[PDB]
Amino acid sequence: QIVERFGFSEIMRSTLEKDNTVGTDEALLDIYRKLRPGEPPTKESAQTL
Amino acid sequence: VSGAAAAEAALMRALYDEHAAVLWRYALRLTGDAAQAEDVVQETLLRAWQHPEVIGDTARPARAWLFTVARNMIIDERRSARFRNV
RNA sequence: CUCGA
DNA sequence: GCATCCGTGAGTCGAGG
DNA sequence: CGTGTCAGAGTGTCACGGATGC
Repeated sequence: QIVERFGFSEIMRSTLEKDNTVGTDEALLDIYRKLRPGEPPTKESAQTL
Repeated sequence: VSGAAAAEAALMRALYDEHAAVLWRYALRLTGDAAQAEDVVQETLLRAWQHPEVIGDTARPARAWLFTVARNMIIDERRSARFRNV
């Protein structure tokens, strides 16, 4: 659904490809560990904040 | 034996990883000084290491015992010595 | 904080 | 081997808060 | 003194050089 919305530009096709991690429960923990470091990352502790 | 004393240190290192960083943000709002919150965290977990009753029951919330110990330390720090000078 | 050359 | 990022600097004097 | 839910900061400079780093 991301490629469907941002497909008309080549600068967004280069973003999802250069991306490091994929997954709904994966990039949600990636945000948790950079925002509140030092805490255990739970799929539902990042879904909450 | 010697491996039994090392299990006590591996037990403390566990509660650090789940509660210390969350307890730090609690003391930070109560005091406002980040360097003071670290002082509250070390004193709180030091009393956890001295109270085996709080580390005994995992079926009882141990995180909450910390937030009230931190509350009592900050309200005691909030007495006479801080009153005049701060 | 606010102003004077 | 180089782009990044950190740390450095950014007029002088005076009056009242 | 004893302590057993959880509640959680400021954000409109920039030029310039060189050590720092993927």
